[PDB]
Amino acid sequence: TARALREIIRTARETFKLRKGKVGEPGDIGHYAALLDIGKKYQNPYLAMTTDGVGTKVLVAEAVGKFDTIGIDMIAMNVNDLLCVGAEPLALVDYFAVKEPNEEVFKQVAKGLYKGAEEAGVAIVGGETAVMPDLINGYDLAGTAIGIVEKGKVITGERIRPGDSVIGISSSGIHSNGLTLARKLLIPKYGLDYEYEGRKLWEWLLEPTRIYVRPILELINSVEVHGLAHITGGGLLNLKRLTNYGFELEMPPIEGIFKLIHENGVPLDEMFRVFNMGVGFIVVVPQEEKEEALEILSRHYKSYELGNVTRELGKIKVKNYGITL
Amino acid sequence: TARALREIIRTARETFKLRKGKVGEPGDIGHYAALLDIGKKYQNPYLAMTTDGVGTKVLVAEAVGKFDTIGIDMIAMNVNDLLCVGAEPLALVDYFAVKEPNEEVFKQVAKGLYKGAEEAGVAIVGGETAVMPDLINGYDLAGTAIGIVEKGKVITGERIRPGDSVIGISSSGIHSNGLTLARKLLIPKYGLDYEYEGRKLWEWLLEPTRIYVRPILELINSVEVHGLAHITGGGLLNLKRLTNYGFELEMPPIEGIFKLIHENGVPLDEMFRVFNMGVGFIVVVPQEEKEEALEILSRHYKSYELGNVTRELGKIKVKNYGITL
Repeated sequence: TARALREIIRTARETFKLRKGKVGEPGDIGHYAALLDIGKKYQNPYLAMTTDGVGTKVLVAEAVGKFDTIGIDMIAMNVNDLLCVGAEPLALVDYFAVKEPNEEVFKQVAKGLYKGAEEAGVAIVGGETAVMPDLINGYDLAGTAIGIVEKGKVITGERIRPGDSVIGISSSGIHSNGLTLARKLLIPKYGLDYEYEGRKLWEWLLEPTRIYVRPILELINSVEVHGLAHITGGGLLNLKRLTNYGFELEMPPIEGIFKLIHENGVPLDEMFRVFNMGVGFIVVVPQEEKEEALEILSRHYKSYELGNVTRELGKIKVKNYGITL
Repeated sequence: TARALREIIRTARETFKLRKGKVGEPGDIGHYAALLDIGKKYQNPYLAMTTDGVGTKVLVAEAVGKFDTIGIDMIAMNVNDLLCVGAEPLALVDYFAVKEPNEEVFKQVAKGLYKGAEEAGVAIVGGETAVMPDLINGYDLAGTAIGIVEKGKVITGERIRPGDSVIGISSSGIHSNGLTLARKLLIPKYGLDYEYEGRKLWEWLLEPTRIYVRPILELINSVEVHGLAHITGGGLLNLKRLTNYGFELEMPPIEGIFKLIHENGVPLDEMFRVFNMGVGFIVVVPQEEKEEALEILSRHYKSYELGNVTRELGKIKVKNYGITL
């Protein structure tokens, strides 16, 4: 157990230098709890806290025997959520509930934790490993991330108004939602090795979740932002968390694993409420800032002018697919 | 799933008044992340973060169908850990991984979460519920607690010196560690209804973990404290996390569930490395403060003068049981 944990512990320590000299630097003293130096850079700060797991994507990792990217998924889900209040991610703790202390599994998990932490700019400051074979049939990974945002700079969605521009940033793929549906629909029929548009089914299902920290932090530092939505459970329904105004959108072509799922009988109205459908993060900006917002985001990832916020209330119209959510 | 989650969300919203006006008050704005007001009460603050779970105690809860105390266990484990750096607990998020969105189970879990939050003085500000029947055989409950400690007031263990007094605070019972051993040893032999000293075996195994926030916060604000150890996994071995110095201890009588376990053949040296054996929390203070520390702690719970820190580096001698760990 401790021997398996050594790989995670040593990797976590290597991420401390990501917050060296910055807000959130780990104190690295004492025991039982991690310490983060809040500092005085932020005059009147709010602390932002999120909690997110990977989901049954970890069952795909276990099936194929490739565990070196689920740490990226866990970190991505948490830090991408933190962005949605306008916070800069600082640090993360992991909850790792496992059926056995398999040292090879833990070593691989640590590799992805390090890569995800590097990309998100966060230190992994502690966590808990619970070996519970009676309770866990596999390797469950979740976490809690902490960020910081100035009072007065919190982005809630309250400033969203009709006419605002809606911009989508491409996902890397399926990310970490809808895997239960995808696993049940596709794996018995096709097999994990099935080749679809140049990639095996398991590669489509295990593609690591994209991390949006760098584009979004650059965006909020450069333009006024009215809303930020990480596209997770519920798909486009997450936009309704930001505002009661409506949306009229043109969504990107249905491609990759989403096309295969649709071709296996899942209707589009359901797909847009389950899968990210190619858009992993959506920003809402005053229409005056649309061009500059799209240019900042496009420097990092393929991004899309999706549409507008509408005076019509509550509805999400995906116009090029004839769908209303 | 939304029906079942409503039970916990409603209860968590009711805990917000526990931090109303105090440091750590939650903000009623935003989504995706919880927001905590750090305030001006602290001049140079460290943010303290812990992650801890209930363990397979939740399998006893599921066996008997009584879930309204495992939330106390989860909150207690986290806030008791936070105390060990000298931090005042502020807020908590829960990670709830379940085999199904059972509304009666969630309703019961919420009751214990509320009771634990009230006893610990923390707000429950968010969390994740993950419905994953292929991965979770039961209802797994864990969480992360956040607290605050002034930079100069961190209790590190660095100040522990030979001659320091070692004081134990009684546990409420088995707490949340050693349940795998207790379940495997006792349940098939005796049955959950087996009556021992007036309590059924499941009542012994499910007894909620004690919360030490009140005595420890009073202690640190009154006397010089050199070390604080919540007795969790590893039992007395947790004392070795605080210092390289040794310990000479007299442990309390073996009673209750620990006596039944001992009489079923578990050796005492193993027992002191697995179970809390009646001592849930240990403090280390200068010898001159021993009587004051005992008086403060004894206002709240039965407490023990256990012994002294020794120059015998790295050893824990339990001399009244002839044991060295």
